[PDB]
Amino acid sequence: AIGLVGRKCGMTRIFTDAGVSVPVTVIEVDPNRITQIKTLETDGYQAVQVTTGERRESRVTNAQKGHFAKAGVAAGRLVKEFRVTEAELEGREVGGTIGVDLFTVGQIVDVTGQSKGKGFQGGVKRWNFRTQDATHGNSVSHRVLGSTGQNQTPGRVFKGKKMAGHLGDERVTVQGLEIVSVDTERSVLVVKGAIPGATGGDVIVRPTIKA
Amino acid sequence: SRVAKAPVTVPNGVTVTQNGRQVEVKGSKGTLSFNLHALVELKQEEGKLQLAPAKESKDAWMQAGTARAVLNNLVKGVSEGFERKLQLVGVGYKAAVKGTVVNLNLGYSHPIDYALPEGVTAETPTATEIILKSANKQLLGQVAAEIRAYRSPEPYKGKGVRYSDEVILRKEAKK
Amino acid sequence: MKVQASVKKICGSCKVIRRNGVIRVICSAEPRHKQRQG
Amino acid sequence: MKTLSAKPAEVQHDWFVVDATGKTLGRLATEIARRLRGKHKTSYTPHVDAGDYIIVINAEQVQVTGNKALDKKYYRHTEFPGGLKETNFEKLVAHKPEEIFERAVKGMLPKGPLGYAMIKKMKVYAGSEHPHAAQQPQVLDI
RNA sequence: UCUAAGCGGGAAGCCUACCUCAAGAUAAGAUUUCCCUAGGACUUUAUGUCCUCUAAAGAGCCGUUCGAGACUAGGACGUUG
RNA sequence: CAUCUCAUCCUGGGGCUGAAGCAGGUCCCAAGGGUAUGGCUGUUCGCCAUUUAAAGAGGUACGCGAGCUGGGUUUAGAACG
RNA sequence: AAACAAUCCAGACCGCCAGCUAAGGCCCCAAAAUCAUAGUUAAGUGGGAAACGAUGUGGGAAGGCAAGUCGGCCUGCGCGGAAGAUGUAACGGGG
Ligand SMILES: [Mg+2]
Ligand SMILES: [Mg+2]
Ligand SMILES: [Mg+2]
Ligand SMILES: [Mg+2]
Ligand SMILES: [Mg+2]
Ligand SMILES: [Mg+2]
Ligand SMILES: [Mg+2]
Ligand SMILES: [Mg+2]
Ligand SMILES: [Mg+2]
Ligand SMILES: [Mg+2]
Ligand SMILES: [Mg+2]
Ligand SMILES: [Mg+2]
Ligand SMILES: [Mg+2]
Ligand SMILES: [Zn+2]
Repeated sequence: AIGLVGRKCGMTRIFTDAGVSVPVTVIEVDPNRITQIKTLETDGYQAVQVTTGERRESRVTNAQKGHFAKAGVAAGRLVKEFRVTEAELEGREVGGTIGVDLFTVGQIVDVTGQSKGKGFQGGVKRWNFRTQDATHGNSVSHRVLGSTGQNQTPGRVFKGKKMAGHLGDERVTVQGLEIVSVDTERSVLVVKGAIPGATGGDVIVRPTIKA
Repeated sequence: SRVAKAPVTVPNGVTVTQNGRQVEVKGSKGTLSFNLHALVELKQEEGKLQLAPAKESKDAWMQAGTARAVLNNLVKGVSEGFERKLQLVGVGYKAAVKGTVVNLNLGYSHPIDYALPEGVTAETPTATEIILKSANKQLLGQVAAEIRAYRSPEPYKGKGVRYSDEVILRKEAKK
Repeated sequence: MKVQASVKKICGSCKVIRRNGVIRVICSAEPRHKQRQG
Repeated sequence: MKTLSAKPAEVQHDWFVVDATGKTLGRLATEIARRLRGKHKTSYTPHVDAGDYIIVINAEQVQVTGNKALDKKYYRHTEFPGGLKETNFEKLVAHKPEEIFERAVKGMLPKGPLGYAMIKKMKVYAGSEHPHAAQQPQVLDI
């Protein structure tokens, strides 16, 4: 599955001719540049490595400078690989460019991003735990965990127990979203619904794995 | 052990070779094979196969008695094949072989089709009758069971797909 | 099928079988005699 | 006079390759472990690794008797509340033949740092080819 | 006679398949690219020591901060902004 | 807030039926997921009302008070038989 | 004897990098037979359990009927009957 790397630009709506409003997310795609092609003979697997964006040359190390200059491309802000096959590795070469026209209107996709971070959170937010009595004699136990085990059989807390801790800030993939518009002159994709993360964060769009 | 200790009559054209633990037959209908268990000897005269036990134990007689019975069928078939005939009972059920793939209509919401293997062939005299013909007796029985398993015969009106020489239990449903 | 500890013939058309270390009874006259020792 | 211990600096490990095609598993494992520990050498010292290197090839052609190919179970526990995992001998031999020798031989060795250091000298490969052609292994007919 | 030899069908169950983590997997894997090429003595004679010369690729301290955050860690930028 | 077993309540796969169909009875395989809200009483239970595909049976110090409660029981007051 | 006051062998005056045995053992963990001879078992039985069921398989003393076949007793070793709760978990393990 070959796809695109873009930036989440915001969330909008599109009215249709029948009057239905469609909630949409806008994704900006600066056209991706192929920096490397990994094949079975030198790597063990087939993949296309891609860069997008721009970086100032005082923040590009000498190693990354040599890697970017081995191809023709300019240094972007990130590098990412896509697992492919041949008949998908057909005409792809270093110094090539993948644009928004890889997709079409009415296609189903998966979009992966990095969700927003909520910090250190408790059981009520992290695991939908229920709260205890507010005023019927309850002392200091409202959003606390309650019981965490049993009694001397087994004499320990089990692994994978649901407790308080860090929430958010992970890699999350949303499947089954539809392409609503492919604007070629502004280089933008618009998809239907919500996608993980904040505005301005890096997202990856690729054809759906279920089909 | 009466089945072993007896020879099979090999007619002309039929050909048998034993390069290894394999025995293959060649006649007019086709060419077959049979791997042999490691406790059986074979000694043909010219048209007379001889299956004997090695070391003459309880297990070896039992192995030879089937080593005989299956190659007797191999040679019985490569010259004169085998024929099975199934009947469909019940209005609407009908089968007609589209070329090499059999199309059956058996009271369903979708039309059934069966893709035959390479060995067996199948023809169609009328709607409510199928005939399968082959040189491999095992594969022919397998194909017959596989087609029968679609609408196996029921005991209240006898409808379904049956073997011709098959006895069907029958009941009535009063109260 | 009747799953029992004591399986045995019932009529003259009952045959006693041994499949996979299980003793069974099969009857070609009436299928309500099928037995499996278990 | 007294009984001397073998010096680790004077120990000389040798290299051997053993073919596993058509062989009972445990009756091979006992020989492998005896060579890995060094019991066949007159300088054997229970606190010194005076053993030899072994290469096993064709690890997916090893045999079991009876009905064990279908009936011998290998177990694992992930240490989560219900994480017991089960597999066969025959599923594990066509998919990971190195682990069968790993388990069979490591169960027949001591259990401590020197036992961990002895199992390192066993090298198991599924096919007919190994990469250690520079070490010049001998054909050990076990 | 479904089994002894041989060949099959068969479940929300099992293994895959979908998402996330994962080489401290001490067996610590792979690929692309980048950096370092001076002199003298010297004896416990070997990845031996001592004195001048050198200080790279890079990382961090510090600062402006963040849709990242308990402290950390992580992301961006520091005048050619 | 749980975790396990299977002697399985629902859903899945079957044999027999005094199995026409729909729906049942009984037995076998199956532990992946799921498996009500109220009135009364301190109740566990139980009865009733209205739902549900279903409202399983059990082990875990009759799981769980250095996690909460304190209505019952089982201190000191007072009264009835 | 896995671990195991009360079981089995055996009653410790001190020292030895000497030797023979007991109960129990001799494929590896772990010292000593991958020892020799003749059989049985296919169930991992061995390595947990009854009434009862059954052409499993080895041995023995007899019968009926005419290429043998029939079914009856006495026996060695096995099969089913056999479901539980943290994790394989009813050989210490590997095997
Ligand atoms: Mg935040
Ligand atoms: Mg208080
Ligand atoms: Mg409060
Ligand atoms: Mg403990
Ligand atoms: Mg059950
Ligand atoms: Mg109630
Ligand atoms: Mg009220
Ligand atoms: Mg309690
Ligand atoms: Mg009270
Ligand atoms: Mg009082
Ligand atoms: Mg002891
Ligand atoms: Mg020894
Ligand atoms: Mg021997
Ligand atoms: Zn009967």
